[PDB]
Amino acid sequence: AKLVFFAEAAIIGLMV
Amino acid sequence: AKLVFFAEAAIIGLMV
Amino acid sequence: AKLVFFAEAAIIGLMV
Amino acid sequence: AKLVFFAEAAIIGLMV
Amino acid sequence: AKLVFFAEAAIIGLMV
Amino acid sequence: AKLVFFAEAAIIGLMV
Repeated sequence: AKLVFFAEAAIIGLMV
Repeated sequence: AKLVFFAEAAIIGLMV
Repeated sequence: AKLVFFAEAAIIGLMV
Repeated sequence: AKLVFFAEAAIIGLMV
Repeated sequence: AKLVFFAEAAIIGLMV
Repeated sequence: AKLVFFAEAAIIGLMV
């Protein structure tokens, strides 16, 4: 899957 | 701060 | 270069 | 925000 | 799991 | 080499 990163603090990597 | 990473999928980076 | 990430687990970041 | 990573060493993650 | 990152170029994140 | 990440914004990954 592709990994998409967000900064929300924490970093969240979510997948496709 | 340092980022500590975990995978559970979601990747989560938490700050120290 | 840009880093493109995938998860297969191993996370793999490839350079563009 | 979304996070974009670059490599040129050291990695840099920039927020969008 | 903990995620451990390596630069080998590519970035490889390996898990515990 | 191992990669360590820091956050202070922007993320920096430094090689060991």
